[PDB]
Amino acid sequence: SAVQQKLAALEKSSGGRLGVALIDTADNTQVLYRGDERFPMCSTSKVMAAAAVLKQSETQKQLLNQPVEIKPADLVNYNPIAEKHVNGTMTLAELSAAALQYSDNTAMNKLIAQLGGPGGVTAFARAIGDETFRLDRTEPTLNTAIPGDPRDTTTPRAMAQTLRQLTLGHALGETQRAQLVTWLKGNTTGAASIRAGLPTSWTVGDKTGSGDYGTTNDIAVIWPQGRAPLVLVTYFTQPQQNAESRRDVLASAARIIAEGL
Ligand SMILES: *[B@@]1([O])O[C][C]([C][O])O1
Repeated sequence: SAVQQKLAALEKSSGGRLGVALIDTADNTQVLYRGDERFPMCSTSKVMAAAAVLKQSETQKQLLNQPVEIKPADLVNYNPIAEKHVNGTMTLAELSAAALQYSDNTAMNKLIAQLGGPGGVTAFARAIGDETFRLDRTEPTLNTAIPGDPRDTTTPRAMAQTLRQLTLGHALGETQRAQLVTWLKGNTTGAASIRAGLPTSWTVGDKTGSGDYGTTNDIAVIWPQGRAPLVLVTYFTQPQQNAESRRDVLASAARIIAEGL
């Protein structure tokens, strides 16, 4: 298709490896580019950890208000929100918001701990029918993004389907789903990624990811004004370990997808 030729050209121009999955919920049609190749998730994995905690809260009704102590030892490499609460507490709701909206790595590690380790995050993925997602490590080492390493990867197709289920489907309870959507819509890190390739009138909720090997990711739910929502996953990684982030590639892929409808 025209869109796949343009995505392939974008990829060729970029020097890296691009993975795209679009789901149009209007007719359940899919557009895939390297849709079944594995990519390092980096912080896009935080959506799964937050959703897993939300699932727990369907039975433990007060779970999200549980306070969790932030100690100096908990701080890792990127903790914009947790740093503000060292020697204090944050609720699991505040940690979920911080992980999603600021990509806080300490918050992610607390969510992983709440789930019993990376295996508990992966278990949630399996429980909602995602056989591809795997979380193997905690922050910050899950971002090493080593070529060929299957740890902490998923495929664009799998992540698109899972994000659809979590946000637009009913993998979560009604209140939990709405909370996740609210959190994603309030993301603060996504202005230069998928959002930048789309009409300004469209509502977007997204989660970015960045890691070594210039890994630059964004996963989004998109609500166009007067039109069925779309799920768009854009993963990008590069051959040099110290490569710079390329958020412009994700914006461009989004623009190409948006043009083609
Ligand atoms: B994710 O990818 O978003 C930011 C942090 C940086 O360690 O991880």
